[PDB]
Amino acid sequence: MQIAKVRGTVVSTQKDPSLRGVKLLLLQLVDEEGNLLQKYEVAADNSVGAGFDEWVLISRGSAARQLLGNEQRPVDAAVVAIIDTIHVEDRLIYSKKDQ
Amino acid sequence: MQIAKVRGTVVSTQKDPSLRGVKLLLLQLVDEEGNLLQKYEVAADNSVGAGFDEWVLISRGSAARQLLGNEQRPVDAAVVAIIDTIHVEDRLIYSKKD
Amino acid sequence: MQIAKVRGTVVSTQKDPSLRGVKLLLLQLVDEEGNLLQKYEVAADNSVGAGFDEWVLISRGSAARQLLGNEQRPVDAAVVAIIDTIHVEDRLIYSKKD
Amino acid sequence: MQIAKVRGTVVSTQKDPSLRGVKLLLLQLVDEEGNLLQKYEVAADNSVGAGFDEWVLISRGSAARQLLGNEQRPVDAAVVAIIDTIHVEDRLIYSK
Amino acid sequence: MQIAKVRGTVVSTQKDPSLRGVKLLLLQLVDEEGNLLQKYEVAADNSVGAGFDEWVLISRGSAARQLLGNEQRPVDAAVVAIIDTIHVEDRLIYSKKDQ
Repeated sequence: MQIAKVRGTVVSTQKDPSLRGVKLLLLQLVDEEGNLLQKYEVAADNSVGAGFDEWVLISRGSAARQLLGNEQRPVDAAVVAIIDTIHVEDRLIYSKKDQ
Repeated sequence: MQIAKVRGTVVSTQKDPSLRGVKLLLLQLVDEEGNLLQKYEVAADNSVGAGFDEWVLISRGSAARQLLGNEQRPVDAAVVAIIDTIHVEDRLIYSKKD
Repeated sequence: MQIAKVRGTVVSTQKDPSLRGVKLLLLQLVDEEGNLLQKYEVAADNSVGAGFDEWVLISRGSAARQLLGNEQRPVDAAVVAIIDTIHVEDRLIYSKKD
Repeated sequence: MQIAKVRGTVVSTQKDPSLRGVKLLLLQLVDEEGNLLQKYEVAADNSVGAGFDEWVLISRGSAARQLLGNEQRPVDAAVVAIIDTIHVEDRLIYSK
Repeated sequence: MQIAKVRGTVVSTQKDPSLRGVKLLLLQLVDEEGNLLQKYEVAADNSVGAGFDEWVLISRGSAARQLLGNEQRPVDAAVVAIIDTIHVEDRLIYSKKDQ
């Protein structure tokens, strides 16, 4: 899974019927050291419910279809978790309460 | 999924019979601001009706086969949606209207 | 799917029994603007039978296994189409005729 | 599969229910000499139980769901092994 | 599929049971001309048994699970062929025979 930051939402009304109801989020990718990149993607978030500027984990490929309801939906990226902390050794790469 | 723009159309006559009557569009990926990137998919667009230079969403890999009728087709990219708006922190960065 | 150019054949005598009879082509990938890349893929072509220097559409991943006979073969790339023409808005970048 | 080093822990309290109790590790890929690269995966690690600095093998995509228990989990990276050695034959590029 | 060269063997004693008895090779990816890249990966080979310096074809993703007995194993890369030659127009750029 990749780490990304929730930046916003993508609204579509003309779309495949299997995507009806599916919330789509615009995410900004994070690199290994915790820097934001100028790379973005759109992921479904029908199961986790992440809010603005939270860090989340994205699962890509058929993994995204294991979330309930997604099995026969055409999603190749899904929000699977909201990150609270990323420990490195015993020092915090990331912490939600701070940022 | 990736935001893209319809930039072209590929015509083939000699092809797998599963692709008879499936329009083949060249979809070039865009950055967050709609600038074209050096990445593309030739992607199936059967059920949404993407036209010239609108923003669309593409799904890739086995997700492409989840669209109606694509189940047994050798497609690895599909247009799944036409974008109406994109907001970032509730500020509008894209609206199809304009 | 990606656009690519057939740039030769790969011959194997020692391979998994599943790949027996599967013709494998060395394909050079093509970018969005029609330029060849220094970047080569090996793809099954048991179905469309594409010739030397022809441009083709490649499907990757399990998509490649949807073609006749490929269902239980370890193929992750397959020729799905021979390209006659490619356009951009309304500009020829590739024509099999020309 | 890719060789990687365990570089961190990722902790989540809000997540898809199929991820409850799944250990999430930050894994940074390495080249053939063990130099860390600028690519990573957050990977599930319930099977193997790798510890910090250890070299591990990661399988990606639907392979990650083949570990017992991961079958219907939305995971696209998993630790499948801890590397002891890598023979470049009589020449040894790793030994743990 | 990718062209690679067998550069070594990966040995592991602590691993998922689904991987016991599975031979793992370290493979160096190659581009066109035959030039090794400084880009390596680890693939299963319990069905071809390629040796050192052999050029092989690698299948990735779920294709790798189509080999006999890889079906419920976490393998995303497998050796599927030993490449005899690579014929180009009327040239021919590789051949076991010579190397």
